[PDB]
Amino acid sequence: SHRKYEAPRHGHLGFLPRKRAASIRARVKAFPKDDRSKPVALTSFLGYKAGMTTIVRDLDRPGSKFHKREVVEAVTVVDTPPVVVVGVVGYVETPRGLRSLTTVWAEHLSDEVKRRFYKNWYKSKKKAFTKYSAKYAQDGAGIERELARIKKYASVVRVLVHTQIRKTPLAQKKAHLAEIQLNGGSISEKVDWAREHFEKTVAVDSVFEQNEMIDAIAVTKGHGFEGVTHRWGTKKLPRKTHRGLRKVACIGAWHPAHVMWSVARAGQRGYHSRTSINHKIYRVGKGDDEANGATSFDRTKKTITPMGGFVHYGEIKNDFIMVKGCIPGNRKRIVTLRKSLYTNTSRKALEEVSLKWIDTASKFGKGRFQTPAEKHAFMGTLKKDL
Amino acid sequence: SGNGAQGTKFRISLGLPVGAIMNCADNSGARNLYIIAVKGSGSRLNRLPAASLGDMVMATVKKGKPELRKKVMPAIVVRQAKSWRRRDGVFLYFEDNAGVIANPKGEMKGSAITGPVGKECADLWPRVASNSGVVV
Amino acid sequence: MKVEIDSFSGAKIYPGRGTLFVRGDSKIFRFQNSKSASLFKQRKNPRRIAWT
RNA sequence: GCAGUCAAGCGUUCAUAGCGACAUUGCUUUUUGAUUCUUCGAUGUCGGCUCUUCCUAUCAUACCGAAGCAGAAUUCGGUAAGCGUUGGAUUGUUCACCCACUAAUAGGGAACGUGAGCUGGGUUUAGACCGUCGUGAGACAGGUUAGUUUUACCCUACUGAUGAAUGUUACCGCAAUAGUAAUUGAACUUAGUACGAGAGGAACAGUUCAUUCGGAUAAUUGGUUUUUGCGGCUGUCUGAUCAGGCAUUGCCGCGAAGCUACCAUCCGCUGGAUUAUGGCUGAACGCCUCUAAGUCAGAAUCCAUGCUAGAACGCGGUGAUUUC
RNA sequence: CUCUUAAGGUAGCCAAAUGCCUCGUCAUCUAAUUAGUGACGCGCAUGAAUGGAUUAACGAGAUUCCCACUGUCCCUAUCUA
RNA sequence: GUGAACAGCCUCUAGUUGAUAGAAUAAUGUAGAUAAGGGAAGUCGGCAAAAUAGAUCCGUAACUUCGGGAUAAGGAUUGGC
Ligand SMILES: NC[C@@H]1O[C@H](O[C@H]2[C@@H](O)[C@H](O[C@@H]3[C@@H](O)[C@H](N)C[C@H](N)[C@H]3O[C@H]3O[C@H](CO)[C@@H](O)[C@H](O)[C@H]3N)O[C@@H]2CO)[C@H](N)[C@@H](O)[C@@H]1O
Ligand SMILES: NC[C@@H]1O[C@H](O[C@H]2[C@@H](O)[C@H](O[C@@H]3[C@@H](O)[C@H](N)C[C@H](N)[C@H]3O[C@H]3O[C@H](CO)[C@@H](O)[C@H](O)[C@H]3N)O[C@@H]2CO)[C@H](N)[C@@H](O)[C@@H]1O
Ligand SMILES: NC[C@@H]1O[C@H](O[C@H]2[C@@H](O)[C@H](O[C@@H]3[C@@H](O)[C@H](N)C[C@H](N)[C@H]3O[C@H]3O[C@H](CO)[C@@H](O)[C@H](O)[C@H]3N)O[C@@H]2CO)[C@H](N)[C@@H](O)[C@@H]1O
Ligand SMILES: NC[C@@H]1O[C@H](O[C@H]2[C@@H](O)[C@H](O[C@@H]3[C@@H](O)[C@H](N)C[C@H](N)[C@H]3O[C@H]3O[C@H](CO)[C@@H](O)[C@H](O)[C@H]3N)O[C@@H]2CO)[C@H](N)[C@@H](O)[C@@H]1O
Ligand SMILES: NC[C@@H]1O[C@H](O[C@H]2[C@@H](O)[C@H](O[C@@H]3[C@@H](O)[C@H](N)C[C@H](N)[C@H]3O[C@H]3O[C@H](CO)[C@@H](O)[C@H](O)[C@H]3N)O[C@@H]2CO)[C@H](N)[C@@H](O)[C@@H]1O
Ligand SMILES: [Mg+2]
Ligand SMILES: [Mg+2]
Ligand SMILES: [Mg+2]
Ligand SMILES: [Mg+2]
Ligand SMILES: [Mg+2]
Ligand SMILES: [Mg+2]
Ligand SMILES: [Mg+2]
Ligand SMILES: [Mg+2]
Ligand SMILES: [Mg+2]
Ligand SMILES: [Mg+2]
Ligand SMILES: [Mg+2]
Ligand SMILES: [Mg+2]
Ligand SMILES: [Mg+2]
Ligand SMILES: [Mg+2]
Ligand SMILES: [Mg+2]
Ligand SMILES: [Mg+2]
Ligand SMILES: [Mg+2]
Ligand SMILES: [Mg+2]
Ligand SMILES: [Mg+2]
Ligand SMILES: [Mg+2]
Ligand SMILES: [Mg+2]
Ligand SMILES: [Mg+2]
Ligand SMILES: [Mg+2]
Ligand SMILES: [Mg+2]
Ligand SMILES: [Mg+2]
Ligand SMILES: [Mg+2]
Ligand SMILES: [Mg+2]
Ligand SMILES: [Mg+2]
Ligand SMILES: [Mg+2]
Ligand SMILES: [Mg+2]
Ligand SMILES: [Mg+2]
Ligand SMILES: [Mg+2]
Ligand SMILES: [Mg+2]
Ligand SMILES: [Mg+2]
Ligand SMILES: [Mg+2]
Ligand SMILES: [Mg+2]
Ligand SMILES: [Mg+2]
Ligand SMILES: [Mg+2]
Ligand SMILES: [Mg+2]
Ligand SMILES: [Mg+2]
Ligand SMILES: [Mg+2]
Ligand SMILES: [Mg+2]
Ligand SMILES: [Mg+2]
Ligand SMILES: [Mg+2]
Ligand SMILES: [Mg+2]
Ligand SMILES: [Mg+2]
Ligand SMILES: [Mg+2]
Ligand SMILES: [Mg+2]
Ligand SMILES: [Mg+2]
Ligand SMILES: [Mg+2]
Ligand SMILES: [Mg+2]
Ligand SMILES: [Mg+2]
Ligand SMILES: [Mg+2]
Ligand SMILES: [Mg+2]
Ligand SMILES: [Mg+2]
Ligand SMILES: [Mg+2]
Ligand SMILES: [Mg+2]
Ligand SMILES: [Mg+2]
Ligand SMILES: [Mg+2]
Ligand SMILES: [Mg+2]
Ligand SMILES: [Mg+2]
Ligand SMILES: [Mg+2]
Ligand SMILES: [Mg+2]
Ligand SMILES: [Mg+2]
Ligand SMILES: [Mg+2]
Ligand SMILES: [Mg+2]
Ligand SMILES: [Mg+2]
Ligand SMILES: [Mg+2]
Ligand SMILES: [Mg+2]
Ligand SMILES: [Mg+2]
Ligand SMILES: [Mg+2]
Ligand SMILES: [Mg+2]
Ligand SMILES: [Mg+2]
Ligand SMILES: [Mg+2]
Ligand SMILES: [Mg+2]
Ligand SMILES: [Mg+2]
Ligand SMILES: [Mg+2]
Ligand SMILES: [Mg+2]
Ligand SMILES: [Mg+2]
Ligand SMILES: [Mg+2]
Ligand SMILES: [Mg+2]
Ligand SMILES: [Mg+2]
Ligand SMILES: [Mg+2]
Ligand SMILES: [Mg+2]
Ligand SMILES: [Mg+2]
Ligand SMILES: [Mg+2]
Ligand SMILES: [Mg+2]
Ligand SMILES: [Mg+2]
Ligand SMILES: [Mg+2]
Ligand SMILES: [Mg+2]
Ligand SMILES: [Mg+2]
Ligand SMILES: [Mg+2]
Ligand SMILES: [Mg+2]
Ligand SMILES: [Mg+2]
Ligand SMILES: [Mg+2]
Ligand SMILES: [Mg+2]
Ligand SMILES: [Mg+2]
Ligand SMILES: [Mg+2]
Ligand SMILES: [Mg+2]
Ligand SMILES: [Mg+2]
Ligand SMILES: [Mg+2]
Ligand SMILES: [Mg+2]
Ligand SMILES: [Mg+2]
Ligand SMILES: [Mg+2]
Ligand SMILES: [Mg+2]
Ligand SMILES: [Mg+2]
Ligand SMILES: [Mg+2]
Ligand SMILES: [Mg+2]
Ligand SMILES: [Mg+2]
Ligand SMILES: [Mg+2]
Ligand SMILES: [Mg+2]
Ligand SMILES: [Mg+2]
Ligand SMILES: [Mg+2]
Ligand SMILES: [Mg+2]
Ligand SMILES: [Mg+2]
Ligand SMILES: [Mg+2]
Ligand SMILES: [Mg+2]
Ligand SMILES: [Mg+2]
Ligand SMILES: [Mg+2]
Ligand SMILES: [Mg+2]
Ligand SMILES: [Mg+2]
Ligand SMILES: [Mg+2]
Ligand SMILES: [Mg+2]
Ligand SMILES: [Mg+2]
Ligand SMILES: [Mg+2]
Ligand SMILES: [Mg+2]
Ligand SMILES: [Mg+2]
Ligand SMILES: [Mg+2]
Ligand SMILES: [Mg+2]
Ligand SMILES: [Mg+2]
Ligand SMILES: [Mg+2]
Ligand SMILES: [Mg+2]
Ligand SMILES: [Mg+2]
Ligand SMILES: [Mg+2]
Ligand SMILES: [Mg+2]
Ligand SMILES: [Mg+2]
Ligand SMILES: [Mg+2]
Ligand SMILES: [Mg+2]
Ligand SMILES: [Mg+2]
Ligand SMILES: [Mg+2]
Ligand SMILES: [Mg+2]
Ligand SMILES: [Mg+2]
Ligand SMILES: [Mg+2]
Ligand SMILES: [Mg+2]
Ligand SMILES: [Mg+2]
Ligand SMILES: [Mg+2]
Ligand SMILES: [Mg+2]
Ligand SMILES: [Mg+2]
Ligand SMILES: [Mg+2]
Ligand SMILES: [Mg+2]
Repeated sequence: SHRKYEAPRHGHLGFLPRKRAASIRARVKAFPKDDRSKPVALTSFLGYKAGMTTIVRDLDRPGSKFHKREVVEAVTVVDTPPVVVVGVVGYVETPRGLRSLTTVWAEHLSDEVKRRFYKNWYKSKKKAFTKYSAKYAQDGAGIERELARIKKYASVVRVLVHTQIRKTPLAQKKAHLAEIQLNGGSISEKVDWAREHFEKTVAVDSVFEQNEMIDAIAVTKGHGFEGVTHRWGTKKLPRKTHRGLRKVACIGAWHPAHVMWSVARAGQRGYHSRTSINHKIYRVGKGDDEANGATSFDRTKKTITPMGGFVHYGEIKNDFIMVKGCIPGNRKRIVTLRKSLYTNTSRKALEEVSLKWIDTASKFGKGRFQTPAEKHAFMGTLKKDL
Repeated sequence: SGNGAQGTKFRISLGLPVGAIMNCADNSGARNLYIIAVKGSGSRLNRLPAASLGDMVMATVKKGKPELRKKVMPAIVVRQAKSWRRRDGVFLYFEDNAGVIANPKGEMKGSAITGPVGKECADLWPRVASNSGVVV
Repeated sequence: MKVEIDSFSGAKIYPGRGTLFVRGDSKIFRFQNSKSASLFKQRKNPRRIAWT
């Protein structure tokens, strides 16, 4: 009868249905528009969320109170060792959609990938790609014919690549396999760049650069079955109410005589797939470099990994993308960094950043020290270390 | 904030909902400032409009000169007890909540402000910044 | 950027972490964690707190 | 309740900028009646709270046309229901009234939405007081006070969760269909400029923020503490010690981790096509005319892009396919 | 002076648990008060053991405000059985 | 034993160890807790909850049937040796 007062509804019907995602690697449903006038490169990348730290930098925002001033900012670090190209996929346009024409695999597949094709690896006989590798052993032909079959036909080309997860601190030995679109020029040069990179390895620096705006594709952290109050953000009911206050009072009007798709209901929360955009790269980390957490301004030699390591993760021993703010999904989860879908000037988007300082103190509790060196200074000498 | 603002005000946490009584920090002769409205505020069903430091509220005086009581007047929050966080990243806060009587322009009924004032409030209201002692 | 120092313990306060109290007399106090600050609020004595 | 038509009259002049008498044609069903078809082997009866969705007779916001539009403000109107439409004092109230903020504080529907959703203040049992009426018992739409708010485990619907079968198993993919989302404000500047005698006093472009909303997230700050992790305290118990037990976690301080907060941080896309409208060329009608043919521009709109799910009877590529 | 029917509301009290009009009017309290209190009273329809007025103390009676207090609320979060 | 105390808490004697049991630890409950800043803005109404609390000293208003009101109000103290 026309609700007494107006307020906007609860929750965004565009994120329906709210269910557990169909896989833990979230999908890249869109790739950047191909400009074939450029060299062939990847449009995305695989990594693992390590955790977060803080950052101090001077803001370049002329006209803002904080212009030419020091700000702190939260940043997530993504552990992103390089990827190895095991294959190439042709895609052909049809009146019913994009279709996959052929797939070609490199002759030798890392055991980390082969691990992905098996539910029980230890007791399997690991028949792998074993008969497929004969296609190389026959000198040519069957690989080359399909390789050209792609050139002759495919409109889009993608490389299958997989993470080296042994380089990664996680216990999981099953690597992660993914299709990445090749946005350089000329489908021929694309497939050529592909096979020349078979069994080879590609690094983050080839894809992203500092200050670049990037998007994060990840499955959000699962919370399981949730009441309406915190799943949809409904008002709590009063204390006086029989049979519980965490509900929604009237789930529906008498007509229609069905409760409706648009109404808040208890159920699964989290473990949804999310495409989150417009995160700026504050750092492209350097695997081998020992200045990983250093700065021109703060020259102390230290790595990006905090004290006590990244909680629930490990240490960053590979190249890392340090992106501003926060990102969907939780630590240890495969995540997909994808370069931006649209050319964005903004102002915020084009600002170049250079960090003054990176927090390396422990996240396992409130750290007072940056390097174990700096600790020995303040602490002095203890009964330990006699 | 209010109107008569000099520049912008970045968002800061809200400690002073409607019904709050803050100390009056000027020499106007008012002691209480009891906040009945918040000028800048938006609207949401059942949300109490709440002021932070540098906001211009509307208030009444519950303790002070009788000439000053039983009527509605502007005010400006000089200090807030709830912690907010500056863009530099410190979380800070004052020992009490305080305000000063103003006029719609921001010209203060007071000629002096006893006690500290956050830079936010000062940078936003020059007439407050003039009359004030130590800032932040 | 400037490392400050806990007005109670004497610990190094890096940017971000910790709180800043402003007493009514305008004297400023910085705490590196909710522990120190609490001790201060409990009116404890940093000269008698062993780890300070 | 809402709106037409005629146009005497109003509006200095001047029917129609804005209005409008006498009449007269209507719509509407959030008014009240009229009626008594349905339900009396029972459809829970006011208001509120909560939540969703629809209507448009638009309060704001986008784009416009008109003015008795100089500017500023205002008023009339078109496309518009896309988006929003608040916080309190008294009252059971709906209603009313006031204070206040605000872009604005528009009106309505959904069994006068919503009681196995609440609440039960009101109304409407049985106790009781008063006033009025009655010889009396008792009465009143009069005032007052106290007065039990039951059941879901079925079906459906909704939310989320599995799954037989389409050789087996496994990996990478497609995308039909469905859903979709961001709103609004301020400051600086333009500019004390335009316009005006003056008093006054804009806007586009540019910049910084903000608001409501939404999705994440936990570096930080805060919250939480059976980490019963360290410490401290009471009483009693173990002869003392050391170390402990019991007081439904005995109590206090700190307390990681996890969870979590506009009480914390981050993020929130791009085109095409249209509406009203203004126009081009241009007939009808040798003129004229945005319009008849043709066509340009053009909105908080539409369709996409982007985002979510993936048809468990939609599909593509691929790997490996049994010996006591 | 009249009048029907015997008299014709005295002392007091009042928008009162009694007032229709009614959210009476004035003052007070509040930013705002159909609330409260103090007044006023041709009082629809107060009023004298059908008891009237007052009243200390008492009250799981009804009512208003103040200080304190607080998750009642802003606006929700976490913990244990 | 602690204490004003047949209080509450722990204990000797004595009696019990009986109340289907195993695994987990979602939502919603029932019961028990704590919350930053604001402090009744919530609501018919502070409903619920929170705050107060023992003892010693100090101080204690109007009104009053002189008996009260009164623990009014307001403050300070509190271990151990
Ligand atoms: N007030 C917000 C909106 O203002 C609109 O109109 C407002 C404007 O016309 C006017 O505001 C002007 C503004 O136009 C202009 N671009 C900036 C100027 N500072 C504002 O007006 C100013 O008036 C005085 C004197 O200049 C200033 O001191 C004061 O700070 C400011 N309020 O004041 C009006 C009243 O606020 C509409 N009334 C309405 O949409 C809404 O009220
Ligand atoms: N307030 C400062 C500036 O002043 C502006 O000035 C506006 C106001 O002074 C005035 O706007 C009025 C407003 O006062 C009133 N409260 C509502 C009314 N519908 C508005 O009307 C105006 O705006 C609407 C919507 O944009 C238009 O459709 C209408 O044609 C126009 N006259 O007219 C101006 C717009 O035509 C705006 N308030 C604001 O956006 C701007 O920043
Ligand atoms: N941020 C400034 C203020 O907020 C808004 O400003 C917005 C506008 O200037 C502009 O927003 C446009 C809007 O003008 C236009 N009329 C509608 C459009 N949807 C908006 O755009 C927005 O949505 C679209 C998708 O629809 C996105 O592609 C776009 O990135 C997004 N900014 O970008 C700003 C932020 O979105 C209000 N229009 C106004 O109150 C004021 O300008
Ligand atoms: N204009 C393109 C770029 O993106 C921005 O512009 C975005 C919006 O501000 C802009 O808004 C335009 C509006 O200006 C123009 N006059 C009309 C146009 N339909 C609007 O765009 C939006 O309109 C509605 C919004 O719901 C949508 O239906 C539409 O798809 C959307 N593009 O549409 C753009 C998105 O396509 C900024 N202007 C700037 O970053 C840059 O110019
Ligand atoms: N009377 C005090 C006694 O000690 C205890 O009571 C003390 C504490 O339990 C109680 O703590 C309350 C807490 O329960 C309640 N839910 C919140 C409240 N803020 C706390 O109280 C304290 O709060 C802060 C300091 O933390 C101060 O601002 C405040 O003045 C102080 N009373 O404060 C009480 C003292 O006022 C036991 N409840 C009991 O033994 C007994 O009541
Ligand atoms: Mg409405
Ligand atoms: Mg309703
Ligand atoms: Mg809506
Ligand atoms: Mg897709
Ligand atoms: Mg796509
Ligand atoms: Mg090879
Ligand atoms: Mg490993
Ligand atoms: Mg290793
Ligand atoms: Mg490990
Ligand atoms: Mg590059
Ligand atoms: Mg869990
Ligand atoms: Mg929960
Ligand atoms: Mg919420
Ligand atoms: Mg009940
Ligand atoms: Mg609810
Ligand atoms: Mg470009
Ligand atoms: Mg941590
Ligand atoms: Mg040690
Ligand atoms: Mg003073
Ligand atoms: Mg003085
Ligand atoms: Mg003085
Ligand atoms: Mg606003
Ligand atoms: Mg408001
Ligand atoms: Mg409410
Ligand atoms: Mg001075
Ligand atoms: Mg000064
Ligand atoms: Mg903490
Ligand atoms: Mg109507
Ligand atoms: Mg005339
Ligand atoms: Mg004329
Ligand atoms: Mg009527
Ligand atoms: Mg009938
Ligand atoms: Mg009938
Ligand atoms: Mg029946
Ligand atoms: Mg019946
Ligand atoms: Mg029935
Ligand atoms: Mg029914
Ligand atoms: Mg019943
Ligand atoms: Mg009825
Ligand atoms: Mg219309
Ligand atoms: Mg209009
Ligand atoms: Mg209006
Ligand atoms: Mg004229
Ligand atoms: Mg005007
Ligand atoms: Mg106006
Ligand atoms: Mg009209
Ligand atoms: Mg709508
Ligand atoms: Mg209202
Ligand atoms: Mg209310
Ligand atoms: Mg009310
Ligand atoms: Mg009126
Ligand atoms: Mg209205
Ligand atoms: Mg109206
Ligand atoms: Mg019915
Ligand atoms: Mg009806
Ligand atoms: Mg009904
Ligand atoms: Mg029902
Ligand atoms: Mg019921
Ligand atoms: Mg009801
Ligand atoms: Mg009832
Ligand atoms: Mg009822
Ligand atoms: Mg009834
Ligand atoms: Mg009764
Ligand atoms: Mg009688
Ligand atoms: Mg009753
Ligand atoms: Mg009652
Ligand atoms: Mg009772
Ligand atoms: Mg009742
Ligand atoms: Mg019963
Ligand atoms: Mg039930
Ligand atoms: Mg049953
Ligand atoms: Mg599987
Ligand atoms: Mg797949
Ligand atoms: Mg100027
Ligand atoms: Mg001037
Ligand atoms: Mg001039
Ligand atoms: Mg003139
Ligand atoms: Mg001039
Ligand atoms: Mg502009
Ligand atoms: Mg602009
Ligand atoms: Mg959240
Ligand atoms: Mg504890
Ligand atoms: Mg022993
Ligand atoms: Mg013991
Ligand atoms: Mg025992
Ligand atoms: Mg107990
Ligand atoms: Mg016991
Ligand atoms: Mg214990
Ligand atoms: Mg704590
Ligand atoms: Mg914590
Ligand atoms: Mg945005
Ligand atoms: Mg934002
Ligand atoms: Mg998007
Ligand atoms: Mg795009
Ligand atoms: Mg266009
Ligand atoms: Mg022409
Ligand atoms: Mg046209
Ligand atoms: Mg045509
Ligand atoms: Mg024609
Ligand atoms: Mg066109
Ligand atoms: Mg839009
Ligand atoms: Mg699929
Ligand atoms: Mg399928
Ligand atoms: Mg279907
Ligand atoms: Mg079939
Ligand atoms: Mg086939
Ligand atoms: Mg008389
Ligand atoms: Mg009489
Ligand atoms: Mg007499
Ligand atoms: Mg007498
Ligand atoms: Mg009377
Ligand atoms: Mg009354
Ligand atoms: Mg009396
Ligand atoms: Mg009465
Ligand atoms: Mg009241
Ligand atoms: Mg009154
Ligand atoms: Mg009275
Ligand atoms: Mg009278
Ligand atoms: Mg009389
Ligand atoms: Mg009368
Ligand atoms: Mg009588
Ligand atoms: Mg008698
Ligand atoms: Mg008698
Ligand atoms: Mg009587
Ligand atoms: Mg009596
Ligand atoms: Mg009493
Ligand atoms: Mg009592
Ligand atoms: Mg009482
Ligand atoms: Mg009582
Ligand atoms: Mg609590
Ligand atoms: Mg004793
Ligand atoms: Mg005992
Ligand atoms: Mg049993
Ligand atoms: Mg069990
Ligand atoms: Mg529970
Ligand atoms: Mg409970
Ligand atoms: Mg505690
Ligand atoms: Mg609180
Ligand atoms: Mg507190
Ligand atoms: Mg208080
Ligand atoms: Mg209240
Ligand atoms: Mg109230
Ligand atoms: Mg009320
Ligand atoms: Mg109670
Ligand atoms: Mg409690
Ligand atoms: Mg004494
Ligand atoms: Mg005497
Ligand atoms: Mg006392
Ligand atoms: Mg007393
Ligand atoms: Mg002593």
